[PDB]
Amino acid sequence: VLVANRGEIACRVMATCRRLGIKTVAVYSTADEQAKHVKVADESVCIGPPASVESYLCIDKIVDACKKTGAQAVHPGYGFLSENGEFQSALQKNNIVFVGPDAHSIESMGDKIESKRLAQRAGVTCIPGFIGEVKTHEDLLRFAREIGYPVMIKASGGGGGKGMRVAYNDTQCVEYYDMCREEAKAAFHSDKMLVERFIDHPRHIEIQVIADRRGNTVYLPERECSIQRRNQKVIEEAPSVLLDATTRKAMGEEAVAMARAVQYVSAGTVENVVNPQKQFYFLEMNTRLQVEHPITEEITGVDLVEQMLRAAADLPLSITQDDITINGHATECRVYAEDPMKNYFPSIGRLTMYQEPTGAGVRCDSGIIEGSQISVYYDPLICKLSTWGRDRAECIGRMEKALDEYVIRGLRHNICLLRDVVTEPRYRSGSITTNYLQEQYPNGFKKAELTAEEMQLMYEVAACVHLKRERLHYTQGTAPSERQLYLSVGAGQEGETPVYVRYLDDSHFEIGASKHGPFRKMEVVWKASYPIIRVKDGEAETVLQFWGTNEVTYGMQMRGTTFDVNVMSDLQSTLAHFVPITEATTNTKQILSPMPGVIVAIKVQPGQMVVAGEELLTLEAMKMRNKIHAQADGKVKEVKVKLGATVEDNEVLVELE
Amino acid sequence: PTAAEDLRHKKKRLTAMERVQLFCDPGTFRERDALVEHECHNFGMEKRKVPGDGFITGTGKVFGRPVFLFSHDFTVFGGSLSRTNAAKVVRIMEEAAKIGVPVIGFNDSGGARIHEGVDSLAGYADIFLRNTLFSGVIPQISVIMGPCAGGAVYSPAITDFTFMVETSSYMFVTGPEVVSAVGGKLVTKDELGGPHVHATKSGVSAGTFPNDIVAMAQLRRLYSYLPLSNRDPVPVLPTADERYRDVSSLNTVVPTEVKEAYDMRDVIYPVIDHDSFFEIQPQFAKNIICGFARVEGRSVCIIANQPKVQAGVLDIDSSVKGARMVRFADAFNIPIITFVDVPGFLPGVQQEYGGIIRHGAKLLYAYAEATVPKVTIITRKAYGGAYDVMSSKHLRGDSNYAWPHAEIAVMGAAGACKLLYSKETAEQQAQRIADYEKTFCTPLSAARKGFVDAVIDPSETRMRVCEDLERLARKQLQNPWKKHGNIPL
Ligand SMILES: O=CCCCC[C@@H]1SC[C@@H]2NC(=O)N[C@@H]21
Repeated sequence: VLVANRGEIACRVMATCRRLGIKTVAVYSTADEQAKHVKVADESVCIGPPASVESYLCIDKIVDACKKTGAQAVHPGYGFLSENGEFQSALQKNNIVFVGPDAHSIESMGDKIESKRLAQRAGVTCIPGFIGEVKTHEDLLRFAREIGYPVMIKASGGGGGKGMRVAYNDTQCVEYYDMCREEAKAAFHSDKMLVERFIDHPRHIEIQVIADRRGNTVYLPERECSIQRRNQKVIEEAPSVLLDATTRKAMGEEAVAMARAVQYVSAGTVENVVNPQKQFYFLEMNTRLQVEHPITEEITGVDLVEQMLRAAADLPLSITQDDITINGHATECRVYAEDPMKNYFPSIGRLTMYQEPTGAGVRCDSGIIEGSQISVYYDPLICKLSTWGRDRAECIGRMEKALDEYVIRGLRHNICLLRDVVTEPRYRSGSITTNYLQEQYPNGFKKAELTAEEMQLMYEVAACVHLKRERLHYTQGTAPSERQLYLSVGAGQEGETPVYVRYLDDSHFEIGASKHGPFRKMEVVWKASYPIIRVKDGEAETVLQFWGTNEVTYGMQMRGTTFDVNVMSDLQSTLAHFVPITEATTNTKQILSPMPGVIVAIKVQPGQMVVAGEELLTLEAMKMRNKIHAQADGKVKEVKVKLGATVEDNEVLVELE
Repeated sequence: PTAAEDLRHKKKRLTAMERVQLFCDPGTFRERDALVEHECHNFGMEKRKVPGDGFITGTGKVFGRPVFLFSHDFTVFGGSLSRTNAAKVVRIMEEAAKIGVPVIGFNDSGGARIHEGVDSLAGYADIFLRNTLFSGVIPQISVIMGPCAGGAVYSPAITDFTFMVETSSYMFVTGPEVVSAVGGKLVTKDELGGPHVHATKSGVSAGTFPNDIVAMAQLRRLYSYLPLSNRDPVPVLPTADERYRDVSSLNTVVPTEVKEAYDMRDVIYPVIDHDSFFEIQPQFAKNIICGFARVEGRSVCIIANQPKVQAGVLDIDSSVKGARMVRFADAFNIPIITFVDVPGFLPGVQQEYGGIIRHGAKLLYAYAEATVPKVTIITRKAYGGAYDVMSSKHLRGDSNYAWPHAEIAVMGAAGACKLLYSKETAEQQAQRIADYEKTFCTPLSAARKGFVDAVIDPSETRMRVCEDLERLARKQLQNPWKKHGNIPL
């Protein structure tokens, strides 16, 4: 079989075949000649230029290419043009298997409209509210009391969240209807309002579904997709805390009942919104192969890929709802190349200087091997880290530990945000909401700080590392074994903390306050000039990272955050006070081209916003295109140098004001 | 007790003794001479004698290995040299010539001492002669912590490496007063000879540091690389890194387009051991990189082009930089590893008006004269005389390697097509340039001739380099008998 995706899922598929003993083929674009899925595959064929359209999206190339492998079936994947009719039609022109759902169900359910029809076909507890215009305030109050809901005032013709106000009491109902009619009459030319059961605070619970072309339909355990930034989810978890069998059993039964309704074959997944009063709302249903199943597979072992490919041959499944159980729970997170602390700045075109994944009792699905890069015109996802567990505390701690052991170098990421979110006591309380993120991050993003004991431990580990790397340079036995260091982070030596060290063995020290002070005998295990640093005092265990140094300042990472600790002796400490600290030039002015050349491409527009790290234009000289970018600034005021202006000579190409 | 140094620190500056204490080991400095006077007897100098006479000379010890050093003192007479100051320095250099030990000096002198007359010139001449004679015998490093003017500037110049401190140091031959007197332009001391000027414009300073503390901390690290003398072998340090570490990221560094640029450090860093690069002259002639690095625990010399800056084109400044680095590396038996990516020489009238012919020959002379083991890797391209200059196999090179997408040709395809068909029918571009580039802009022809040993996968570079550098440990080559060469100055 041949896949249709070029991400982690492709690798997953070419991995499921291992046990299924199925030879696999994987196509690629020109830029992806070095992707892992190309080498993992048994066969590879090029699909032209790497721009999205020609790459994979070029059905004609793809369907035509499906004539040499011999494979009797070809996976549709989950992204790009997966589950598409124009594609399903073409594949049934050449009479080949789709390894996916049937057309009628797909167009009946994935369609934007008429989904409410199928929803109300059997009702299935669809959105509740007075189905019609509320012409009077009396009707609005009466229908609000009917269910005593937060009103969910929404315009009949309005969409996207415009014309919506949340009413909690009758006076609020009247005032918000007065505002809503005024807003909607001006904005959408419709005064027709509707009132529905608004949700106190949503959790966005999701229910998984599987089926088959013969029978033995099964309901998979539900999942969580509460956390969501810009309508994109981050953290997922299958057995949500607010789970009662009274609801859940009916959820599975109703999902299976809806399944046969449209004769769905390859079930996508069911979407719900759940309030603390344990309701459910079948709508916004999915018909795509969601790849958040690893979590469910961790709590079940139900290999969705194997079962769906088995059903693609008109055979029933190998599992029934009778044996499906729960053996704990799993947590999954997504690693993006999106720089959060810097206003969510995108960082692309950077191959991995060097990276190593966490592999301690955890699972990681990724398509980015060492020496791989991310283009602008693709998904900036790095890895899909998922860890098995049985208890919240157990599963989370694992994630905590596994986050710190993920070495990524060569480009930014959002691991700090994931770490801070997981460590927050609100997240460990047990329950969350969908507005959780912006509720806990009002102004931008700011990572939480360190407690006193954590900073002390970081100091101790830094001193141990300094001594261990110092002993390497000495010759033969003429080496020291004890010092007294003065650690102080910050440019002003904030909190000078005297530290000792003794190095009793290769990976054991006798850290103390100073000489003639009680000693603790911690342990540090670190390979010289490497990232990972495992330190264990008593039971507590920590993992820190070592970035680099200039022999007075150490670049060490603590809880997914970079710091610069200063490790200096008595003389250096007493002398660093008497050192000039000059301030570098802070110039917000025009930028000039360093060398002569020709401008062939421009990226930014005249007199608009500019952010740090953004490419601006590209000169070509002596057969070579450079690319001077914007180091750092907010905006510009200038006149653009036109295309093909072979002038340069250190002119003012862009002027920053 | 912190007497007499409060006046110094109040100006945000350190003292000579404090610098010496910071450089060496905690308790291994033994000051040599401390009670010496100037015995001048002129211009009312018979009084105000000083015990130290403005110099601190000792022995010290760094990383368990011996050293010699001296430091000027700015408080006493402004650091001026004399018939008596220079005697201590001469004695130290002579002793460090008998024993195979290097010398490091921290310059702070304000100029010559006028009250001694021509005795200051005598001392300067003796120091110059010692530097000239002992260059190439023991490594010499110089750091400039404060003002350095007059004719005293020449002795740091002859030394192998000169470093500078950022805020409070400068160096030049003639002061701005004379410049105003003759030309009439008002230029400040920093605008004339500041650390930035010598870092970027003149190319004299080999580096710049932000503070004295950082200067000492990194000077120790630099010292950890050098061999002790001319006859001593290259130092080898223990290291947990191993030649079997996987480097497969090199397969993707070179883009598939011939007009796109990349950073050569992405090729340099994987091959060498982790966090073991010490760049030399980082802000001058950025199209070429030179420095020191370790390969399997032994120090080597690195010289590579960079297509990031000016398409990696050789030039005057790059030629001088590479020539000096190669000469120093060969003088002390240090292996050389080079990475080649050059389209040719920089074209321009200013270049010929500035003597490209002289300067470009220096790098070729340095590469041909060298007798240390050499390893060369051609990543993408090498054209014209630039291929010859950058350690080609014919210049007694030990082992040469190429990557599968390399190109070695006489010149670009356009010029060859033009010269090979004078008045051939128009549109000849499309069906001739492509064919010529396909047939002869590839390493197959150069491999057929025997100019590259083998064509290797980019993932095997570390393995090959470690193997070759281990095997070549005991090469013995000698040049014909000469009093000395005649390099194109
Ligand atoms: O084709 C016309 C210009 C080609 C220049 C190619 C580079 S620029 C500097 C160097 N000198 C040459 O002759 N070729 C290279």
